[PDB]
Amino acid sequence: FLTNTTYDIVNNDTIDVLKMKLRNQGWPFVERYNAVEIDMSVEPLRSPGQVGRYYNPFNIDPLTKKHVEDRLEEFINQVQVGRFRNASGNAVGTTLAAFLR
Amino acid sequence: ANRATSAFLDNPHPVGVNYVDEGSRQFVAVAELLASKLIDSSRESDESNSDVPFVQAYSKFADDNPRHLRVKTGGKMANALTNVIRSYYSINAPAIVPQVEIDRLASKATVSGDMYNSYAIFNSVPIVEVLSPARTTVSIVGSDRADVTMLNTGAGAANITFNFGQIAETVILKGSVPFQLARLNQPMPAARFTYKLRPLDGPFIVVLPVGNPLVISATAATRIQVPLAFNKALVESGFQTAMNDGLFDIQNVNYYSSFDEFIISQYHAQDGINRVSTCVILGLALQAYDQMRRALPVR
Amino acid sequence: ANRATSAFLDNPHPVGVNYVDEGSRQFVAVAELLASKLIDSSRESDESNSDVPFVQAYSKFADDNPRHLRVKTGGKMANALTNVIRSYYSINAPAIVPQVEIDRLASKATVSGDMYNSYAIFNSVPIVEVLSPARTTVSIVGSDRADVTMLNTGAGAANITFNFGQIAETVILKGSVPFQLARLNQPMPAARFTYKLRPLDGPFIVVLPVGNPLVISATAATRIQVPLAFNKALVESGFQTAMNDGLFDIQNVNYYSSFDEFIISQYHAQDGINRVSTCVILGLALQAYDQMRRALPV
Amino acid sequence: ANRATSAFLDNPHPVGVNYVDEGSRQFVAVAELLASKLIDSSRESDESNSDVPFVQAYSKFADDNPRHLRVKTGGKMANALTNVIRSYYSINAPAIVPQVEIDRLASKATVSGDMYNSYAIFNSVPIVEVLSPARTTVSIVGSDRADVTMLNTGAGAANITFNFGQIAETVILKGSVPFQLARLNQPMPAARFTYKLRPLDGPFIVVLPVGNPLVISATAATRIQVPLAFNKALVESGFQTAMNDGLFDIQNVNYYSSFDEFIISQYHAQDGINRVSTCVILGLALQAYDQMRRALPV
Amino acid sequence: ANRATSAFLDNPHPVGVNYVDEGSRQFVAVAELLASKLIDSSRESDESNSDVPFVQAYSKFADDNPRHLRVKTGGKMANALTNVIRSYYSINAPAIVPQVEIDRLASKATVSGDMYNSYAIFNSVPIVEVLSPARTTVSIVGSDRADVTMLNTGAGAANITFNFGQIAETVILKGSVPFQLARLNQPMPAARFTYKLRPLDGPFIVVLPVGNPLVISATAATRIQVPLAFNKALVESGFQTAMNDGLFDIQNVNYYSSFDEFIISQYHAQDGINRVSTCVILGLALQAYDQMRRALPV
Amino acid sequence: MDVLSKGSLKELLAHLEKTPLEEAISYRIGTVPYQNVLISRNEYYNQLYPDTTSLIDGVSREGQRNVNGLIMSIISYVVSGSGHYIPNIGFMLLRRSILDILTKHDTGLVTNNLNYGIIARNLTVSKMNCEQRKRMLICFKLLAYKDGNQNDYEIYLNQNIPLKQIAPNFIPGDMRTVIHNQDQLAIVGIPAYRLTQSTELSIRDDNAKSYKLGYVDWYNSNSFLRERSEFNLIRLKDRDTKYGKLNGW
Repeated sequence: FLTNTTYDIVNNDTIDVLKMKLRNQGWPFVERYNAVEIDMSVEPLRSPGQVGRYYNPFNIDPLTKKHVEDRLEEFINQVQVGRFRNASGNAVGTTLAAFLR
Repeated sequence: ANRATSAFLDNPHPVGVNYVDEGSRQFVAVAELLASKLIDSSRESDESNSDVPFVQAYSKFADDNPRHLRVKTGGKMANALTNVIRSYYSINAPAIVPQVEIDRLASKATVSGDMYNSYAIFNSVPIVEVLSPARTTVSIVGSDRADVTMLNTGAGAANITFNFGQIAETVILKGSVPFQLARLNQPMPAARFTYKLRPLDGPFIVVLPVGNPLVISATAATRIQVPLAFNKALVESGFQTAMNDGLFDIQNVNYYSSFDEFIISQYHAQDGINRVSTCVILGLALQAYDQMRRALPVR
Repeated sequence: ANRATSAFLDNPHPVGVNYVDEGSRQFVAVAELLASKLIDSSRESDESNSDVPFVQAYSKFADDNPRHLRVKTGGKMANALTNVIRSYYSINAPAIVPQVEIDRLASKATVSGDMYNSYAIFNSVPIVEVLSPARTTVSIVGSDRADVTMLNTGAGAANITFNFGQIAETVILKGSVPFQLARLNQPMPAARFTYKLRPLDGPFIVVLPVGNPLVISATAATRIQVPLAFNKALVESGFQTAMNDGLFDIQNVNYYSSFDEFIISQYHAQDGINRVSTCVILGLALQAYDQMRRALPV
Repeated sequence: ANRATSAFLDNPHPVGVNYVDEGSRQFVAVAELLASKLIDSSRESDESNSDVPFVQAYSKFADDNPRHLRVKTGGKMANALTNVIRSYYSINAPAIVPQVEIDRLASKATVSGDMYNSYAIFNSVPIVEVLSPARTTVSIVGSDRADVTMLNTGAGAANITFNFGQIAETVILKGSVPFQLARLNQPMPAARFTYKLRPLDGPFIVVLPVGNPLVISATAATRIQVPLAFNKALVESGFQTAMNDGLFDIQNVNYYSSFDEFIISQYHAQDGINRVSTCVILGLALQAYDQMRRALPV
Repeated sequence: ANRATSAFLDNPHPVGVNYVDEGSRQFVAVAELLASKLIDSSRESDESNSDVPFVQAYSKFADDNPRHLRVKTGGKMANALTNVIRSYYSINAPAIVPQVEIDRLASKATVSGDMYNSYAIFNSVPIVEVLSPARTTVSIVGSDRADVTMLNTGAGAANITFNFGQIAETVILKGSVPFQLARLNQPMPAARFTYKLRPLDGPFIVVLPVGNPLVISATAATRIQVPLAFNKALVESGFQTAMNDGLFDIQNVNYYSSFDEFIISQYHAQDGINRVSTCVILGLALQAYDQMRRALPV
Repeated sequence: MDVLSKGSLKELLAHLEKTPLEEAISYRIGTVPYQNVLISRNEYYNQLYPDTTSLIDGVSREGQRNVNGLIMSIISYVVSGSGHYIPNIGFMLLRRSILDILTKHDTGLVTNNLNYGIIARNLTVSKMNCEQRKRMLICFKLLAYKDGNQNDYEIYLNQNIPLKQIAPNFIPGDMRTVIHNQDQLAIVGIPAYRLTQSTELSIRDDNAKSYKLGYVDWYNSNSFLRERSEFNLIRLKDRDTKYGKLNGW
């Protein structure tokens, strides 16, 4: 969508090659973010207790009370001012940025 | 001439050359962080009269839920930490921990493997050599405080040469009676009780008069780069624990009374700059070991 | 007659007479409090993945936001704290930081300047003098644990006088072999391995029999009023760092193996009470120096 | 007869044969490009009053975000760059960087991997041999400018044979007093101060009159193919930094004052044409090492 | 015996003690940044026909608009930089620049003003002492490269002691002929052309056989902490300009051929740790002086 | 881990075709192979537990620089998951696949002098389990076919009765034999029994259980490839095919 290519052209490209193509065009969201494990305990009551762990939803760290990526605000501003399909698209960066916020 | 040297400086055995990369350094830091949570949870269990905080922390440390009738030892994490500690001490100790196990355990908690963030002060006194004339006797005892007893039986005053090495930063010399000390080819000063010395200044000459023996007490301080989580009290307690459990019982190795003696002895050997890096990781590992065993005891 | 004395008690140098007012005491108290948070913010930052706790702690301490590609010295607080430690040690050291700068840095936190609320135990042994007869040899080694080796080559037994001063609260005497000790003009008791004495009781007489030498090991405990934040482990580490960093290097000063030797020596000087008051403020500043320098090594 | 030779031309140790493929050559060039960006990121940070330029530069170089309280060492790229420098110097130095790690780092940026795009001029003067008769003494001092001192103690004038090798392009000879120099069979010209010679022309004969000693100063220029980004100022700084850091501390190797001496000595050794190719990659690796370590001193 | 020493290490004069605070160091850093923009503005004014880049650069530097018929002198900043440079060289030079002027000029740009970000390598060789027997002659020439000429007229081989100080990190010795070198009281190895030594190892003994003279060429590398903007080429050029412009003519000051040997000579004096801090600030001031004077001559 | 998971001859040879030699070689110093050592097993005993280190442990060891060490490093990678420390082999050899080294003359490595009995003894064939011995015998057959030493391979099997019974049946030049083969060569896999997070006494058993527990985590990790759910997202070149043939077979 953003680099003006087709699936067949980029079929054999690796992840690092794909990351370079998007980053040069101005797209920063090219990384997976690990979730934060939240430790959980069930009080015993009649039965013996259980201890478990689960991922905090939406990749939000409870300690920082924010998303794991510390450059998210800078990344969204980068998309807002970016130009992606100048010849065949209009306001792609602004529309995508508004959705991200 | 007669030569006397400190006992703990003699023949430092080579340290291990394994588990010193970034991945292994992360595993040791992770183990230390998780061991601290284990000891705090056990305190919380005592105050809350509930085993939930301790079971909660033991599961993260050992990847297993504690079950009755089975002894709590720390799981696979304890097995890796104990065997890695042995490898750090001596090069003759085997390396038996796979790389897959180190990588898995290092991913349990997020932490840096940096071992040069901060510094610590070590008080072992390096006396590399004391050279004395024929008619004099010199005896050196002690490591934290070194007492050098000198007796002169000759007709005239004798000169004793003191070599404190090049690694220690400052050395403070206190005498039972006032005495004269000066550097090589320097006029002797008036008799004084105390001397503050820089070991890099060179060999030091002490005038030993004929008569009652003169005893010189030496204290030294040196700076070694350590991680911020380093705690000297915890490291020393772990060193004695590792000795009692017999993890340091390896062939052709030298035994030290304290971790302060061990790190200074390795520093003064050849290629000591490379040895001291391995010793720092061992100290952090011993801190994790000390906290792990105190949380999970065996009679 | 021969006289033997402890080495660390000899010739205590005069201490500084500046930065002992209420505003200056507040500055040291503020520095210790803000430096402690600096060392704790480093641990909390490592536990999480954010440098925010350290940035807040450093910004308060250094009055400047931390930046990469900079040494992170510590700002004006680090400079002011370093200079006051120099002034405390000796009266010869100049007083550089102005009183206006001290007051401005003291307003960063609201803490009391009281330095004598709590107490601490110091274990240096003050053997002021040991008087021995003609045919006896006496040697004193050590400060934390003082070992006195005495040998009698005379025909008969000799009496040796021990003077421990008047500041120490208790002194425990342990011998290699059981020995007899009693106060002046008092009967000697049966031989005992250990003695507990109050130095204020008076000079003590030890019977030295003819034969193998007798070694007496002395341990003492003196209580000194200090702030509640006082920590002996942190103070001693800062003392070594202070000497290693070369801010105690002034003409005509005496050097010591530890802060404990420094404070007991000043207590036994002429104006002991006044000297100790300044040294306690130096101890708290050294405690702040240790915590600040371990977080920000330059 | 006596033989005199330059000190730096004696026994060039073998150089490494690893990390010389196209994939590893891209890694060195990529490391140089990214290490440069760290240096310029410092200036851009001052202009913008923000650390954003440095964060982008360091994140690309190290693959982790910069964090306070963590010593910035450069990440995996710095470790790989240090080890390949070790392997280039000596053939016995182990190669411990996996190829998959080299390929991953080389993909961080796109660069021209050609190490023969450009050339550089090297100033070390090769004096392979100076042949002198029995009654004359010859001494050679210097590498950038070689001063050859010859003294004639015999009765008659002597002929001294100079051999400048075959690699050097031009050699300029200057004398304290005018002297005569010619080829092997060419007639002697009138005495003059300076001579310009082609080393491939042949051995050169210099007449040495009896009397005061004659000193000849030699200057040479050599052309070696190098990548276009090559900078002699940065390579020399990196060479000194690597020697001090102990990167070259390995048994059975030679040591040189400058990278100029090292590359010329290997050129004149057996199999010199394929040795200088490895030394050029070492120079670009040392250029990256200098820039990276100055930005991130450890 | 006989003793020889390097000429440039003899009698280093005291340096100034003014303008060494944090604010003054910020002024030196600001001047370097703004002076660099003046030189860069000329090239930008060539790519684009406009003179806007130079007018902007000069207006920030001199606080006035450049005029066609008026000489461009640099304004108040040029006068402050020249007078501040004089103060660093000697303690007898007056300090006449008001602090309120220094603080005002330091606010023109936001720079770290920090002096210990990075390092640099200095090539002066500190031959502190060469001790020779009675029947030998030793001569030392050169500072960047030192050639020591030794001749033995005695009956047997002579031992010569070399002392390189404790500051330098590495010293490389190359001889005209192979020679023997070892530490004090150590067995002597086989003769070889080059030696790599650590000056802290100790005094070095050289065997001098009877016969033809032996010349040892010495090169040393020393690491000194400097700002990240430090550039050795600009500092050396600025050092020569200041000497020609008369900034360094004060009574009872030593003179040096290069800034390299000036900083090394001060480093080998007593309290050399403190002297180098002042000298580094002088280097950045000289770097600013060179760029400003080349852009605005006279 | 990935090499230990392969359970059929077709998968094992396919993995070796795509795996370079540098994966077999390890760049960690390790320790000397044959030593009587005392290790710590606190779950079972208070005293130190004697054991002997070996080359088929899961931890890297120091290896001889000769060709014998290179082949012995390849087999240890196949049967134990880790290789040995043989540095400075060279770019040309390290970039080749493991199958190319074992089967092709164009690599430039000469291995016709190798003795299968000495290699087996140095690898401690007595300590190997059934799957480990089958995997090593596959390596021997590929080497024998490369060097034209088929007769020597058969005689070595005749001397060792247990090895003959478990010897895999495939011709190293024909792909039809590999497809038909049904021998189970998996060392790690999904366990039918109860697998617990408990230590083992010996070095080999403890290191093997680490791979077994790691494989379970790898199986549920995002790195694992689930053919049933994501077959279309796989690239066509490396997609599973019924008519899959090794080059030259």
